[PDB]
Amino acid sequence: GYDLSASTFSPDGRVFQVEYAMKAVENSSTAIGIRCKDGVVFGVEKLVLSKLYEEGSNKRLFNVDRHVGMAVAGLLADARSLADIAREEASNFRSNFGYNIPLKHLADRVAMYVHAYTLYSAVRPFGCSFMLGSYSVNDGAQLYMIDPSGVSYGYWGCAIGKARQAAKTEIEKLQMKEMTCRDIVKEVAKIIYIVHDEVKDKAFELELSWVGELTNGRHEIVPKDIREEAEKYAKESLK
Amino acid sequence: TTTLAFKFRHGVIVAADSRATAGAYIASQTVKKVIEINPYLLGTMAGGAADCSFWERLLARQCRIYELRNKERISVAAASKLLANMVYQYKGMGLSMGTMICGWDKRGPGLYYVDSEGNRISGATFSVGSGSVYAYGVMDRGYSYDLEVEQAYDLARRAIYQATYRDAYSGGAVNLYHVREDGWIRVSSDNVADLHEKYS
Amino acid sequence: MEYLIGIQGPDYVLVASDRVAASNIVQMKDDHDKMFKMSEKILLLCVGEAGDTVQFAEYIQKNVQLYKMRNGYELSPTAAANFTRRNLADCLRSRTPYHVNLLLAGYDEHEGPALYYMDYLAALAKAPFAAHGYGAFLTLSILDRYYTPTISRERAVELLRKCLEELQKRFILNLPTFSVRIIDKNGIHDLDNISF
Amino acid sequence: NQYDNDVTVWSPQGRIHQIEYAMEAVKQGSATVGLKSKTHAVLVALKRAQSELAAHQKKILHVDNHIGISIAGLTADARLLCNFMRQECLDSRFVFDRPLPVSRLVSLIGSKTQIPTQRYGRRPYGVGLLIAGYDDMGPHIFQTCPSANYFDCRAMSIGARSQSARTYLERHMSEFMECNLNELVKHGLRALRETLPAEQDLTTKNVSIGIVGKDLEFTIYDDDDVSPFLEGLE
Amino acid sequence: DRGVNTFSPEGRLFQVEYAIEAIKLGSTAIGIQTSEGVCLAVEKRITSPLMEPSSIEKIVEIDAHIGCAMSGLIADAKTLIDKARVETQNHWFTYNETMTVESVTQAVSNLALQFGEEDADPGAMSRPFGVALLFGGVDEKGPQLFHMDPSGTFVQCDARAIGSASEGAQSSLQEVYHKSMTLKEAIKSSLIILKQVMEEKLNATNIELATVQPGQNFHMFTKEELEEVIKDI
Amino acid sequence: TTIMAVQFDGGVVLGADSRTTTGSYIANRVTDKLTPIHDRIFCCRSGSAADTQAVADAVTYQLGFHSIELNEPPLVHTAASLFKEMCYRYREDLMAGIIIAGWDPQEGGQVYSVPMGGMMVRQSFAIGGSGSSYIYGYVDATYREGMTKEECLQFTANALALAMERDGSSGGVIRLAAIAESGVERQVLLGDQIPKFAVATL
Amino acid sequence: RFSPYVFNGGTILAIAGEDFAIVASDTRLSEGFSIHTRDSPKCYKLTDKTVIGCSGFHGDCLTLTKIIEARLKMYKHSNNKAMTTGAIAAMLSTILYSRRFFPYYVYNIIGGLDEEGKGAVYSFDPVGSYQRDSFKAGGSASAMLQPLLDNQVGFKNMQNVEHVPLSLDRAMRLVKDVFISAAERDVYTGDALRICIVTKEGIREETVSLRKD
Amino acid sequence: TQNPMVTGTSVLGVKFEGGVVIAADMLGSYGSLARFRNISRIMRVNNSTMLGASGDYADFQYLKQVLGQMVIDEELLGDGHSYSPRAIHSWLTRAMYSRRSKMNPLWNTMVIGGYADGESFLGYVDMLGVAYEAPSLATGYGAYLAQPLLREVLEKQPVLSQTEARDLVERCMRVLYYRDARSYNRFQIATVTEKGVEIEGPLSTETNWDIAHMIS
Amino acid sequence: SRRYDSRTTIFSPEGRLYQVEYAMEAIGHAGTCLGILANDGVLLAAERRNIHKLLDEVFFSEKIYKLNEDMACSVAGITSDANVLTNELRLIAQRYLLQYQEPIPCEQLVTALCDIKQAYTQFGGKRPFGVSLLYIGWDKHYGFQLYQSDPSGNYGGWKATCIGNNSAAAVSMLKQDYKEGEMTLKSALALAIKVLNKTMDVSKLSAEKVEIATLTRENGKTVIRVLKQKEVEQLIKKHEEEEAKAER
Ligand SMILES: [Cl-]
Ligand SMILES: [Cl-]
Ligand SMILES: [Cl-]
Ligand SMILES: [Cl-]
Ligand SMILES: [Cl-]
Ligand SMILES: [Cl-]
Ligand SMILES: [Cl-]
Ligand SMILES: [Cl-]
Ligand SMILES: [Cl-]
Ligand SMILES: [Cl-]
Ligand SMILES: [Cl-]
Ligand SMILES: [Cl-]
Ligand SMILES: [Cl-]
Ligand SMILES: [Cl-]
Ligand SMILES: [Cl-]
Ligand SMILES: [Cl-]
Ligand SMILES: [Cl-]
Ligand SMILES: [Cl-]
Ligand SMILES: [Cl-]
Ligand SMILES: [K+]
Ligand SMILES: [K+]
Ligand SMILES: [Mg+2]
Ligand SMILES: [Mg+2]
Ligand SMILES: [Mg+2]
Repeated sequence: GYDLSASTFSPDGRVFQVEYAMKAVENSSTAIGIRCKDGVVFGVEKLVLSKLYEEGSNKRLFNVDRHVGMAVAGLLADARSLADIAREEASNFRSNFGYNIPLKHLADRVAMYVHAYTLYSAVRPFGCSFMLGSYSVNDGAQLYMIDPSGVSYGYWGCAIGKARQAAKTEIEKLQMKEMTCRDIVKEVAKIIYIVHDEVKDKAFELELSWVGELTNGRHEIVPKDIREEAEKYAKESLK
Repeated sequence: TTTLAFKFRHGVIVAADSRATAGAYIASQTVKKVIEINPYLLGTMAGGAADCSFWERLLARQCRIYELRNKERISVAAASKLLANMVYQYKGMGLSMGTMICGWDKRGPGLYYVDSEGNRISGATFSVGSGSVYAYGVMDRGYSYDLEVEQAYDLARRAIYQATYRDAYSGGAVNLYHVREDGWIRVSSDNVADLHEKYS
Repeated sequence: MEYLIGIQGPDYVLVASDRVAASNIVQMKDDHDKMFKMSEKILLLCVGEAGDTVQFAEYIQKNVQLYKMRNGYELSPTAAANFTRRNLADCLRSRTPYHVNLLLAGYDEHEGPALYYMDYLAALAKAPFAAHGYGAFLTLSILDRYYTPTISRERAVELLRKCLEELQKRFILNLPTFSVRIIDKNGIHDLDNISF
Repeated sequence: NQYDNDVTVWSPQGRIHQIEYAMEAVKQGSATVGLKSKTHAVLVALKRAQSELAAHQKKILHVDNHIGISIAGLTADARLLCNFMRQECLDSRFVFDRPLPVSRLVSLIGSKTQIPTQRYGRRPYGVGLLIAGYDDMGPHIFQTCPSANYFDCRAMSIGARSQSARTYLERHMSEFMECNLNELVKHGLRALRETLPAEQDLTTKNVSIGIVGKDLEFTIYDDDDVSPFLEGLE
Repeated sequence: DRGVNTFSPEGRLFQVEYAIEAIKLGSTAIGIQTSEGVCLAVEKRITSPLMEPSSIEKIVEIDAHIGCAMSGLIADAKTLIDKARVETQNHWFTYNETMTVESVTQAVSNLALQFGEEDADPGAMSRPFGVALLFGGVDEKGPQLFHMDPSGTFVQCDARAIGSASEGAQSSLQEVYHKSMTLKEAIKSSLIILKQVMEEKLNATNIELATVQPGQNFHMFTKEELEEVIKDI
Repeated sequence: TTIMAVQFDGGVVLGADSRTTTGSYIANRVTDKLTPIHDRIFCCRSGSAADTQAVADAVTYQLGFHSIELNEPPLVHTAASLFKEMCYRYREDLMAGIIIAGWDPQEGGQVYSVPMGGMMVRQSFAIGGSGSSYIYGYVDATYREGMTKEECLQFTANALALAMERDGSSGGVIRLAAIAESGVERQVLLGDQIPKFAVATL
Repeated sequence: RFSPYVFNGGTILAIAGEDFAIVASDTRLSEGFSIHTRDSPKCYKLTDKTVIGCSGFHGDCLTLTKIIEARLKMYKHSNNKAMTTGAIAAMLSTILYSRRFFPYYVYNIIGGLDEEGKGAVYSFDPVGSYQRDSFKAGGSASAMLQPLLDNQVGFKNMQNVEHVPLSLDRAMRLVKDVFISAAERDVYTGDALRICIVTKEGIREETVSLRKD
Repeated sequence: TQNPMVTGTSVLGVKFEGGVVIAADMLGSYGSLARFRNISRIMRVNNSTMLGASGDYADFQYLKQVLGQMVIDEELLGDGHSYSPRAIHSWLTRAMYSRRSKMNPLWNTMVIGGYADGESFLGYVDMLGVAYEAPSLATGYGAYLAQPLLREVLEKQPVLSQTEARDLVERCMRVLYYRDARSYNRFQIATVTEKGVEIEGPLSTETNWDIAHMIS
Repeated sequence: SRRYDSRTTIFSPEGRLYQVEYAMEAIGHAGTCLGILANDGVLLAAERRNIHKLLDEVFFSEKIYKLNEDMACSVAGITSDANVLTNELRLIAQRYLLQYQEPIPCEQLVTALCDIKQAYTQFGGKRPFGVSLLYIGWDKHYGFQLYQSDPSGNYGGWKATCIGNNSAAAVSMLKQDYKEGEMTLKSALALAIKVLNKTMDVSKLSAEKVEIATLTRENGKTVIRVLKQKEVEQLIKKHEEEEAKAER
């Protein structure tokens, strides 16, 4: 069989091990990012598998540099390892060149690292997709997404995980280019509630983060009071 | 420091002073310079204090391992050789150690001189340390393979004593051991001030 | 300080060495032996720095004996000399140089007796007779004066005894006893020590 | 099947069977419980005894003055990981002269244990840990898995029949924060006791306890030292 | 065929399981811990009268206060025994004190899962050790017996058997052991049990026995000292 | 050597003498000490010619590659940072005193000193090399905030000329460059074009 | 030539009693002709039963004590018990010798209780030569303190005096006297004297004022 | 560094009730040449900690780079733990010792000031890993000229107000300008309290030259 | 990667090393190559496989290699593998000479190469060399010598032997005609031709189809020569004259 190693092509030119790693991301619950006028907002449907867990356990939103957030789906241990790679890359860039790594370059660098795990029998592909978001006055708002093959693109809106398509269709309804981060957080929460399957998976925590003019270009958790208002708006909107 | 040893009919006599110095400062008068490698083997210490203590302790470790692996007592020849081979790699790095490895094995009483310069030699009598020249004079004039046991104790004790008297860097007490066919014994410890009283 | 001598006759090589091991102003041993048997018909005589001398000689000795065990027969005096030289020379510019001066004496079934001289730099010279140490300065001319290539072993020991008497007379060091050995077709023979 | 022998082989469902198999090593271990109040973090463990004349395997290990662990799965992997944790703790006191925050140590475990899940010829760690600690953010109970995932817990149980212990803990967890220490350890014991066959009981030979908190360095209680805690399960 | 570090669906390393099965091919050894010391006894398993019995050594001295009995693939035990010996001597060297039985056992057991074919040095261990070990000794905790197997799991035991007839021998051990039993009683009991389980007739040349006591160093029983004990049995 | 750079609103001016000496032999009398690192970023070199040439070549490589990857012009600050990293790291094996100057769209004209030892500091104007000693007083007294490009050029040419008169290790021609959004303009002052200040006869 | 060492001063002292040990040090930290601080003790608690005094090059004192602290924990983790006073002493010997060719510029004196509950003092050179002593002075004023201890605790050079056991009270009075004498003549010894008394009950602390000049 | 190049002179520090103040001139000297006359020799490390460095300025810039990055790394985790001033001083002790032990020192003498949990922190670290804490510190010539004045005031009154500590530091900076030929009359004062770290400057002392007419 | 590793260096269930055996099958198909020891010398004779008309003839032989002053070899099996091994032989022989300042004794050179071959059967996961060699030489310990080695790293000394195509048949004819202690180079030569004549039964023997080298001693020096085609035809002629005598 042709699907056991990332160093073997199938007869049709596929690399099934990379496709299988993508299936792990596709089994995961949904994360979304939206770029808007003045920043980027992330939301995650964070399934709570036991009531014994603390609020905040198994975060899927990370700070990878002071200006850069990361939102993940897939195998969480692989994602965290990638967050460490991203951190190290941002750190090394600052030490060598003396300024904050531009988002696009950071995306391209980590994507090549992911890519390097798709060529060899010696290692396996990462079972994770992740978004990177930042904001500065010079570069504006930027949102990138990187998948297990190592492809990297920029987005106005993005979703990863199992209700990806349903999320995208809701994101498409927003005129995000003209909205602010404060307006968008509510819409992020709304969309997570829409795509959540309340029958099949019973309990989730909404996780929210942002980076924008309003945080002065720092990636930060959305404050508690603003998250709660956004949940309440999403919940009532579901009605 | 002054240390001596000699083979004779009844085994091997081993003796030492007990002074340690840091330059001209007397750091101790109660140092043990004869180390008990096992119940049939002793090592004597002269030169760098840390160097002697460390390398003889390591020799002891190795001799014990040997004995466990091979199921028999290491010979005096093989023990002395282990020490020589250990220190040889460090020549030129400023280790300072002069030791006598004293035992009784299948070849009978055994006595090897080993030092940090690389020397390893078997012989009947040796003295090592800053006071060795003074000990040699006395030991040489009284030594005989057929010394009686108590005469041999007297000679060793007197030679170290006389070394402590001339050599600023030797003193304290004279510690004396006797290696016999069934093991070494600790024979005496005599403060040089009490020996002075006695010898006049 | 250490004295080595060799004298090669038509069918033997005679060699001698002092028996002192000294340290600072004292002789610490007076029955020291500076000869190492490499094989039935080869002696290596080694002097120089402490540690280096035995480490070097014993390493050569074990490798010569290894060659015997591996192959069923022994290295010739000439092969052993060249083996010794390769090792010394190869170490000369290394982190572990050996500060040793040597004579190699042997008897080969087909070449007859051989005496080789080597210095710490690993220059190798075959010689009819030779010596190392400060004592060499006072004895080499005695050898040049009285040696002949056909010298008999009874006369070689006499010549040796003129050299050693000259050290007693004229050398500032106290070297009162010497090991003496001869090699021929029948291997290595111990002679009486020459003493004063 | 062709997909279950190498940690580097994804299955067509997006799973890694070697990691799932490693998790079975923890499910077959003897049960352990971890829980916390506002002020203390407690571990309680059942020790399995090979024969009737064996001591009972150590389940609870000291990591640093402020951190201890309970283990389930391959004991040799447990020691390897425990030695890693110990060393990370020593490093932090050497460098910074302060304790390694518990959540940071658990991060380091995740990163260390993920690495062999992605390289050919390596294997996951076949051990799960409950981690009790106390630092500036108060008491903690963390759980670590062979998958290299980890969890921050109000309380937890892993090992054989731990479902029962987890159920008990959910049932009473709203009481834990306000419990004094005796109360909290009692809860840990009652949870652990749910894992046992109905005949059998907690004894001084089969129970081990570990406690750390504000006033108290990580301390292990075994044999006669568990009796105070076992009496007045009233 | 799969790699040496492959887990089974039950969460066990195949190689380790298989190594535990090799222990069953060994001769039986017994350890008993009493308040007066520990004894170690082992079936030699002589396969020809031409073999020298004294060349079978399945009980070894680790240090003066610690012996070790082995069963399984005996050749594998050599590096383990040497590691224990080196470790106790290192501990003495560094700390000027004897190493505990538990500590020795721990040090050796840290080798157990150090095998595999792409983490390690140009020719590191390819498989686990096919050996089980009983460490019996005396330290400041008093007399002590510890068992270790190829999983690297180790534990203190009051009495334990290992090798071919360990089931069997372990049952007889539960039957006869008591905490206040004397050393002489434990010696008799382990020879009675070896005698049951052994295929050959027990005698003073086809077994070995050693003790360690608070008084006294590691002591291997001589032919003559075995003969004395064997009279009652 | 004497090297200098000066910031103005929209760019920078750089200058150097052209003397290279071995002992007191002049091995090159028309040295070009102002080396382009990218389209609008130059470095002025003093110290060992072997060292500053090797370091400048290396930085040119690093910066060019970085620039292609980013698809943007490079920051003057980035060029200086690359010099600093290399000059600091290898401070025990290099004798290099560098001024990095240039223009980028984000921060405009900028001057950085990387003196021996490998510290880095931004300055309004910078001087270095052996001849700089003799013009500290002059530049301190003559510098004015808000000079035009043409004034910066004159101020540079004068300072360098004074240094060159007094320092045996400086001389020859004065090389100048001005850098701005529009580009780089280079020129040489030679012979009678070098500013002249009388010897003070009785 | 960068020098990697500097002399920072300091005097240490330890005395073994029948059921106690004392470890004492001044609190001055010096460099050249200057005082860094007047409150820098040279004593470090290792266990409930063991204290170490360290003087010499402060950079090495700090590093060495942190190494010792880490090694005590490592020992406790592998062996399930605290290190004894004698095992700490043997270990220190090896840690010092590991820097045989770039030494720790530290004079160490250990004071504590042995395994029978008796006072124990161990004294070291910088490369780890050591022995047990009944009492010992170290550091800057050691040549000033030691002879007096020889005379007053060892009874040396005295005829017709009963060799009594050393009481804690007398040993305390001696410690304070010798440091006061040392503060008169050694420029490095001064400010304050810190005394640790180790007994079965634990470790207690006294401090006495010394001259500030 | 084997050979320091551009260097800074004294750094001062003193504890006061509710915080710590440190001071340093803004000069980098190149031998006797007062070469870089507007450089800051003080770093805000994080909210509770600040650092001032004497000695080689390039080496200081390196430490600032390393330490700045370490603080960012730690903030990324967003986990409620921060390096205390004592931790930073520990770290710095290790780093300097370690570089000294490779025979390749960072050529600096440093003063770490902080405030955390109601406690003022003031600590010294030198290029050899000599480190300690005290109520006041002064590196370089400050050890001879400023420290005696600091300690004399502190013996009479161990607890200073903020404004008293600030005036005392200004008096020491004046003395240093009079007597240290590598000083400069343009300095910064940095203060840490509950509220964080503030760096003020550029500052100057008044000077008096009446003694110029008292020679005859 | 465990799936692709064909495991060249492991035992099979009967204690066999399959690669080694398989390499021995490759050899048995290669050009016949014989060695014959005499009182005054030693020889090698080999079937040439380089026989197409358009070949150019540029070296002094096809399969005979000079190793040092006193020794030569021939080979049967994979040619490129033989080039590696013969290069290594020359290196070993110079290493010795450098170190001892005398020629390597014949058996010592063979054994050194055989230890390399052995290693390739025991560790490293590589295919063995598909070469058997016949070595001829003189040394001062045993005089004229003939050795044979194969891909197992095994070797032996022989008075006469054969490797390559029809070896078994060639050894039978040697067993029957070879006179222990009484052969000369001239009669060994005749015998070599007799043997090749039978064992090249595809087809009628010709000088273009064989290579012969002799190793003799002349004035205290070893002489190693490859016979010219004139001499080879003469020996073939003599053998064909001889078979005319065979009945009457
Ligand atoms: Cl997806
Ligand atoms: Cl004594
Ligand atoms: Cl051994
Ligand atoms: Cl000898
Ligand atoms: Cl001495
Ligand atoms: Cl378990
Ligand atoms: Cl296990
Ligand atoms: Cl998991
Ligand atoms: Cl579980
Ligand atoms: Cl078993
Ligand atoms: Cl140039
Ligand atoms: Cl410069
Ligand atoms: Cl410059
Ligand atoms: Cl210049
Ligand atoms: Cl010019
Ligand atoms: Cl400036
Ligand atoms: Cl800052
Ligand atoms: Cl040749
Ligand atoms: Cl040759
Ligand atoms: K000029
Ligand atoms: K004083
Ligand atoms: Mg040497
Ligand atoms: Mg250079
Ligand atoms: Mg004073």
